[PDB]
Amino acid sequence: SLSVQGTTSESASVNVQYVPLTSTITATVVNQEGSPLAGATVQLYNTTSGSNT
Amino acid sequence: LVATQTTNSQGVATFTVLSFPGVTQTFKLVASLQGYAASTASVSITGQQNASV
Repeated sequence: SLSVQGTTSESASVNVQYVPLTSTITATVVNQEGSPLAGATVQLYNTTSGSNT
Repeated sequence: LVATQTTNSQGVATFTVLSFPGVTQTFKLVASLQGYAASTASVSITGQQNASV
């Protein structure tokens, strides 16, 4: 809300949004048979903390 | 087995092979030269396409 409290009162509800930044980090497995491998439990850890969060 | 060729000094083995009418033709290339480990690729010509591996 601009409550333009000037010489002119303009009250405008101006709706705005926000969302944080977010990133995709990617693991891949392959075999040289010519077939990508599968069946993995793949754990990405927030090791920015100093620890595997 | 419909062909067996050897890589020349351009390193090209050229196979003249038939096209089936609309049927996809998986061909296995077993390539070897003694003094180097045997290697395999299987590429499929979906009709007439020049499959270079």
